[PDB]
Amino acid sequence: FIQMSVQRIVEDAPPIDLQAPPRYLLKFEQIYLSKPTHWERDGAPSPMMPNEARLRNLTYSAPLYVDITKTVIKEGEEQLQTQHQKT
Amino acid sequence: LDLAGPLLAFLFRGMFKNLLKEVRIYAQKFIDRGKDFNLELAIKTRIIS
Amino acid sequence: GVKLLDISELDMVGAG
Repeated sequence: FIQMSVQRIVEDAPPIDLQAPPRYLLKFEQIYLSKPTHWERDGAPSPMMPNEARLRNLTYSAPLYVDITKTVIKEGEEQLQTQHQKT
Repeated sequence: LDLAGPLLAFLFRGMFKNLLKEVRIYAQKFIDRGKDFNLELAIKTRIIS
Repeated sequence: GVKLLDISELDMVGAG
């Protein structure tokens, strides 16, 4: 499920198109998971051992990120294709 | 026998649909005000997690 | 296929 189903669900998503003209397009290309990491109150990432999750009543979970390509046309094909990494 | 794999595939597909609808509404709101949206503020991560 | 990231490539954006 992690290796195949997640990436396939992402790629099978219809690319979102938005219109007022300004024609915005969104696409999701690549996926990442870090190791199971606990973010403290101050946002300090630390490797979370499962026994901590038992003891501290935390959910033993890993963050998930996606590379997102946003391509905006502006009625005249001046395409700005930005990419956001590890979103 | 649906194991954890296709089960979580089903739930994740539903929540991905909800996330896409959320960012659609947000970016549509910002576009109809006549200004480009910020992609980071579009995502509401708590839909999935 | 999905790539893995190490903990050092996690920027501190979750705190900001």
